[PDB]
Amino acid sequence: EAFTYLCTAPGCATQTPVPVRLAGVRFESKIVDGGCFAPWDLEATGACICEIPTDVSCEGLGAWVPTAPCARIWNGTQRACTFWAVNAYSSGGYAQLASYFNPGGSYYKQYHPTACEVEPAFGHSDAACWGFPTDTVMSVFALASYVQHPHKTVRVKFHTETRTVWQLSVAGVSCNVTTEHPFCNTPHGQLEVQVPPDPGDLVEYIMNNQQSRWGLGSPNCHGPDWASPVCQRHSPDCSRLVGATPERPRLRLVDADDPLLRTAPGPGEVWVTPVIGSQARKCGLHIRAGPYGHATVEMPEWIHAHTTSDPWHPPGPLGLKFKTVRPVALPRALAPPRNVRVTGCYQCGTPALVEGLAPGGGNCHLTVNGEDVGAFPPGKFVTAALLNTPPPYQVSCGGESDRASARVIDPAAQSFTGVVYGTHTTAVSETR
Amino acid sequence: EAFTYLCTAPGCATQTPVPVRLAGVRFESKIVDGGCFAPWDLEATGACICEIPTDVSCEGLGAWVPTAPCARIWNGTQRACTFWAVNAYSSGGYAQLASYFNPGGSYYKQYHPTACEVEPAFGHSDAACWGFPTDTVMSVFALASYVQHPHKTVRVKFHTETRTVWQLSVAGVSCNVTTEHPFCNTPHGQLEVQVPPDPGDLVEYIMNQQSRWGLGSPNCHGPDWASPVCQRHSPDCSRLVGATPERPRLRLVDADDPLLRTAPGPGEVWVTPVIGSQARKCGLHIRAGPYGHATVEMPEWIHAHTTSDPWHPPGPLGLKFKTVRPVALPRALAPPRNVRVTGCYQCGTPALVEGLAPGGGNCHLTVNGEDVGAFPPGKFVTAALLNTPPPYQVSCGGESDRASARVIDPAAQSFTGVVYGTHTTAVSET
Amino acid sequence: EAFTYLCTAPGCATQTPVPVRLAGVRFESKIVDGGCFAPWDLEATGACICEIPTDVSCEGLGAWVPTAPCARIWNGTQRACTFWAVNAYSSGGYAQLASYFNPGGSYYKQYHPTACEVEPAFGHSDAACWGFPTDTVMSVFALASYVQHPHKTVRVKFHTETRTVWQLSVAGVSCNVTTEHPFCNTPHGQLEVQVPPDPGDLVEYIMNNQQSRWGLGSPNCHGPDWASPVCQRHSPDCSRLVGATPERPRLRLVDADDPLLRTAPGPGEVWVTPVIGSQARKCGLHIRAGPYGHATVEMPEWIHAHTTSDPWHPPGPLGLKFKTVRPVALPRALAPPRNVRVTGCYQCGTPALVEGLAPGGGNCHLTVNGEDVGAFPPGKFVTAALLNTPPPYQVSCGGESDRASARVIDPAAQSFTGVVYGTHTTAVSET
Ligand SMILES: *[C@@H]1O[C@H](CO)[C@@H](O)[C@H](O)[C@H]1NC(C)=O
Ligand SMILES: *[C@@H]1O[C@H](CO)[C@@H](O)[C@H](O)[C@H]1NC(C)=O
Ligand SMILES: *[C@@H]1O[C@H](CO)[C@@H](O)[C@H](O)[C@H]1NC(C)=O
Ligand SMILES: *[C@@H]1O[C@H](CO)[C@@H](O)[C@H](O)[C@H]1NC(C)=O
Ligand SMILES: [Ca+2]
Ligand code: NA
Ligand code: NA
Repeated sequence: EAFTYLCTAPGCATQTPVPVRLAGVRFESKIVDGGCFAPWDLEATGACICEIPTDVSCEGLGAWVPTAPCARIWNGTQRACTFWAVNAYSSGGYAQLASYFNPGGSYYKQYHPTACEVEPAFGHSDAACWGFPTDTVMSVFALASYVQHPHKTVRVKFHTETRTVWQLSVAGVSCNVTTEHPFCNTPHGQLEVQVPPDPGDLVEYIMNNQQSRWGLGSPNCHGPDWASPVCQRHSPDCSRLVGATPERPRLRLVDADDPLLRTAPGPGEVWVTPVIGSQARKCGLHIRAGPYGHATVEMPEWIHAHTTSDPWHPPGPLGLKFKTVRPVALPRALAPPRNVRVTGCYQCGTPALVEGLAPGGGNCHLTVNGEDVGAFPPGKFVTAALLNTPPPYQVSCGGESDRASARVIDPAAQSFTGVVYGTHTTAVSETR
Repeated sequence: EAFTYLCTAPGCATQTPVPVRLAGVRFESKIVDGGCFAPWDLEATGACICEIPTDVSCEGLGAWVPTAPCARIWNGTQRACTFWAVNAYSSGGYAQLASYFNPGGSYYKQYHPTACEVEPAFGHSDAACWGFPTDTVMSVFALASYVQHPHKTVRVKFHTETRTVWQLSVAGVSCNVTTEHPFCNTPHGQLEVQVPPDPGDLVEYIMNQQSRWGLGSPNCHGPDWASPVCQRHSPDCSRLVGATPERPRLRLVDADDPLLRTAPGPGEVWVTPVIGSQARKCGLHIRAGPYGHATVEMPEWIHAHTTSDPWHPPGPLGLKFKTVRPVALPRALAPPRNVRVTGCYQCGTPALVEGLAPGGGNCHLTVNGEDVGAFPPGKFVTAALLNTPPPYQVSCGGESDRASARVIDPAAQSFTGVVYGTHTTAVSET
Repeated sequence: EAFTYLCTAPGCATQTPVPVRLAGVRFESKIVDGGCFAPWDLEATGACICEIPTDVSCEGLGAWVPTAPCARIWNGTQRACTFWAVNAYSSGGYAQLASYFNPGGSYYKQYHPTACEVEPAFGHSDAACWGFPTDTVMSVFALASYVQHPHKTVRVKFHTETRTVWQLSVAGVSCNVTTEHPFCNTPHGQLEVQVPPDPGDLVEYIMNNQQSRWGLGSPNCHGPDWASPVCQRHSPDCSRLVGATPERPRLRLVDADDPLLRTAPGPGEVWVTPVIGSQARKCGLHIRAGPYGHATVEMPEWIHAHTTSDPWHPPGPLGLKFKTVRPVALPRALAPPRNVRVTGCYQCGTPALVEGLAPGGGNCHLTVNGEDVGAFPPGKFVTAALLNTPPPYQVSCGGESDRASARVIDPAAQSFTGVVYGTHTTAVSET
């Protein structure tokens, strides 16, 4: 019986009674792939127009609205757009008189269709539009949505049931120690390694060549990591949005001298202010937007400060308990298992069902694509295992492998299982 | 000293030096009862009406609006309803002219009160209503709320401080090993069981009665995002608490409006009149954006996102056989005196347990059979997470006594430290 | 070898083979300082006015609106205010006729600027305003926001990687056992303590003098602790708000006989009702507000029922394993480490980078302001450590200490790192 402490740093080693060297530190986990995450990025554009446009769209407003921002914002999430008539046509035109701008602008929309809201804004300052001989004309357009910038999108994998792996060389023999498997064979005995507890759940931020950054925790959306993209926009299949979503932005036409400008817009609020033109029949637009969560996320900067290059592990040391004890040699079945069926999902957080027939002549130390799922006595077995690998599944008892039958879906498919995505439609018929 | 690995599957057994059989696998935990959970289920109804109704309510609109959906939706959470006047009376009537439909409809509501919003919709297509000889009349009603379907409601218990229980039989003698209690007695020695770590928190989804299991908090940011736990929370299965969606945004959208090229957002309800096959009648097409961008199918979600049993690591267990025998310590068997229990049970906040431990040794205290620790004779005080409701039977290992209790249930705890409902205030004249 | 169970209560002790006494129970953790937390406290005020005021502000409405509530609510978070004209001037006045109250009140605002919304309310009952000789005049003002009451604000520290510390006295010799360090040296040989698992994450609620209250968990915002201020208003620097925020309150003028009053207002909704006056040209106002989360949080009461005076620990007992085995004597470097640099943050949840040069003579059992960060062989070292102490950092191998160079920020600074706070402004120029 002997005892020694082994430090956890590279190069750490003990020589007596048996040479033990710390080869490295890694980890095991049950992966939960969340798909794509990004910040809620409110973006706004518009124009102050000394005219009553007949086509309220990016192409129809091309003479005033910035081209690239309009197209990008138009394609965003929870789009909101308003067209305000500040001073309409006094005579002539085509559905451009003040009478066509009723609340909601249904009269204008009849002749000039648009996906945007149309509202009267008579009474608001028209000072920004000048240089007209008789009839002063003015309108304001505002457009805002939650835009998905590719550089701000991150792939996130949650690591559950985390086990720190202390890679040891015990008298030249490889031994990977964890809280689950803390024993190593020594030349004529056994080494039991006392290890610190596991670090709990980890967050793997995958940047895109491909690089992984690490968070320690769930994460905690109520602490210093509140601005994590995990706390924001969630797309399980990196295409469709699910769960918590901000409301459509609230667009407001605010005059330059309005006392409201002494305060800041709230989250999702967009305040637009016409700017007096230096040129005749032209005007600028000042836009004030309240970002979601009260701040704009800077992706490379957030990742650099809120993550580490490697997963965290406790400082140690490890307690090396050397014993003269030798484990009892048990006979094991080396033949492959038969009629193995795998059902459920992988990298999803819900254990998959693994069932089959273990062969005779000992316990089958079952592996599913090399993943340890436990040992089973001969005959029928059933287990619930958290799988990290996709199908097809190669099943073995430690010897030759066989192909299992599988009905296993991916994490993105699991995220959409048990739900009917999109618009729910219903019809109310006329009475008989 | 001897060592052997014991697998964790049914039928697993070792024979030397003393036989150890894996009898079963269960778990211990500190229960946190969350009450009732359900998805945020947006439901909408309405009618296209070739008339200007004077009573905007389920009964008042009975001739057009479907009866059962109206009554159910009207009683829902965060109800929203709008009555649009598309084409009003040209003459006569009673507060039915276009002039009564000012924005917000205050003039109409003065003579025809309603809990619904009233708005003008002049300029919208009235083509759906035909067959009028001199005065075409049209109105549209839309009603939406977050409805509670009983089949979608689940009872949820969170399991904290989870301890996997490896039920062993050591030469016929029952031994329940956990990370807290890993020692067993063997005929002539002691068995120390090396066990894997505990699985962390569990989620128990209670159907109807059947229990289904989730592993985790749950994680509302991953594949289990649509869990009812991530949605509507009712601690007492009656009153709603916490995060709630806004009232639905109802919009009258004409069949040819370019807005129909896009999908409604979460909580948005777009209604479109459908031309009648009969004179002075019309239909209504409803497009609703569900909360979270998808409609939850309860039996289907539960089947794919839960297991029949709680998860446990694959093992094996490390059986360390020792010739060591534990030192016999004196135990007090008399019941504890003047025991007081204060706080809550199945709530997540440890309850205060205080009393007097009797003489003759340490009192291995149990509260309704739950182990709360051992105490030396005299005054004791402990903070224990209780899983059982009052009354509390207290024992030191022998006879039991009735403790005095001021313990509330999880639903009562959820409403403790808060004043529920509408906050009313009066501003008096100077 | 010998074995005995040791209970975890005060007064617990074992006599044989070596006397062991339970001296106390404490804990170690990696602190995550969240800053300030408070409930979302919706507060509303207003007035029923038998006049058409020309200044819609707290001072301008001083003759009708309660002074202290107006000033407090005006300075609140996500402020909303509406001025409704129920019955305007029939003649005369200054931008007070019905024609100035178009939807949105732009005509009125042109002459009478206000940060509040202005809306017509003609058609609503004006019965509350009576005793006018010829021209009946009536308006209604409502104001609401999320107010920060100092007594409702709590400082919160999240405790991660929690380790219960069982303080023992092994024959008068102090030994602090944890799941990380369960061994005690004895003259016989060694005492190995079998301990229960750690309790998981803790929540430390700091009141005010200064008192700490304890929660067990993350917390769970979906269970009985749903009303925790942690689940509500978050201010990392106890000044600026971040994350999830309710919408601006939805103010509505609701007549006394409106069927809407048979239902309760939703969260963030404020319904105002004029009350018929006993005095001529005067009226009262009844306010119905739907609190955030469907209930108003009572801070001392919530804390008393949802927290404990001390952090929770399992009941035990501890398994005392007495061995004749003596640990192997390893050489330790006692000289201070050289060129130590510390980069990152402390009490933030992100491990800081610690790098330097370990001296000769054995392994350097490195401490950063007394915090154990591991042992390193002589030479260059690099480690990722969760730090609980602020800079400056005193570094030691177990002997004399040296001053490390540091670029370490506080938890409030970390919360604002990687973000640009406030209003995002953009200008669209003329072509
Ligand atoms: C907007 O979306 C449409 C349809 O997917 C696509 O054709 C167009 O190129 C997109 N524009 C931009 C700027 O992304
Ligand atoms: C330890 O882990 C390494 C890396 O995964 C592997 O190559 C080695 O075979 C493992 N050793 C044992 C004994 O399993
Ligand atoms: C082990 O657990 C079972 C089931 O609860 C019980 O019947 C048995 O008595 C327990 N054994 C011991 C030694 O406590
Ligand atoms: C145990 O902890 C106490 C309190 O922090 C301390 O005074 C004592 O020195 C510690 N004992 C050892 C052996 O570190
Ligand atoms: Ca008047
Ligand atoms: Na004009
Ligand atoms: Na008509």
